[PDB]
Amino acid sequence: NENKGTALLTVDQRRWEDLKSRLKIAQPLHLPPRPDNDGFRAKMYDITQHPFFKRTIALLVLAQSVLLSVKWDVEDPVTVPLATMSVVFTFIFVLEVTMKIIAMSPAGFWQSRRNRYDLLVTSLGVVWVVLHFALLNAYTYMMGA
Amino acid sequence: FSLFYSTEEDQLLSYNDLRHFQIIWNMVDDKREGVIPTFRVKFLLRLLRGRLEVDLDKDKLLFKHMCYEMERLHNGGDVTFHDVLSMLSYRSVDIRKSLQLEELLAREQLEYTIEEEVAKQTIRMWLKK
Repeated sequence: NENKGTALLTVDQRRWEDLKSRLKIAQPLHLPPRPDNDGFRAKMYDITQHPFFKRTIALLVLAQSVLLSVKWDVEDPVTVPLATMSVVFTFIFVLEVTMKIIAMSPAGFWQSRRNRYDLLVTSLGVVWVVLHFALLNAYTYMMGA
Repeated sequence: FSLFYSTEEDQLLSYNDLRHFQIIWNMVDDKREGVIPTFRVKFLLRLLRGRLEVDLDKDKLLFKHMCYEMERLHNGGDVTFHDVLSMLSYRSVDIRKSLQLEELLAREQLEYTIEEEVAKQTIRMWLKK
């Protein structure tokens, strides 16, 4: 702490410096305005921005993560329900991502890094789904996990 | 952890205030240019709500000082979304108990000069008529 020049400072000075550094990297939000008279997309925009919708998405992701309670094996007689549930969850996530894209922006959605990561995850999910529909091997189960 | 972790404090700018400021900026700014003239800045200041609420009769002089500070910071040039943010951070804390010695002296001198300029301009406006 002394070597970085903060030991001689007070606690309040350190807090102020940390706040300054934090605000240096703060950036504006990436929400485009909601269009008027376009009820089909305005309603979707309202849906995607509802806090209950965000909590629902978080709960669904938590449930899908819980779906990996037991080890996935081809010899497992109960891996089929887990695979089906994961497929349903992936379908839900992909449809939600598409709804968010159409509501917010075809390119503005890409502005948020979180949205880019979600799009990548959903792409991996659909790839795994089609591979399961085609390959149906332990490697596919590992990819889904 | 000290640098990044934030909690709702008393005499400091908080994460909730940051988010609300971003919301106000977005409802102000149109195409995310990040540069706005004086009128946009003063309307944003009028639209600030929450903990950073500025009652008219309570801090009219403070609001005028902030607007003139934004004007003078770039000789009337457009802010960079951080000049407003830096001004809000400075005005929302205790300068004497927070800033370092040289920085505190410079900030106090700058604020005093801005206040004197604002008072002089106000007197000139009220006396010319």
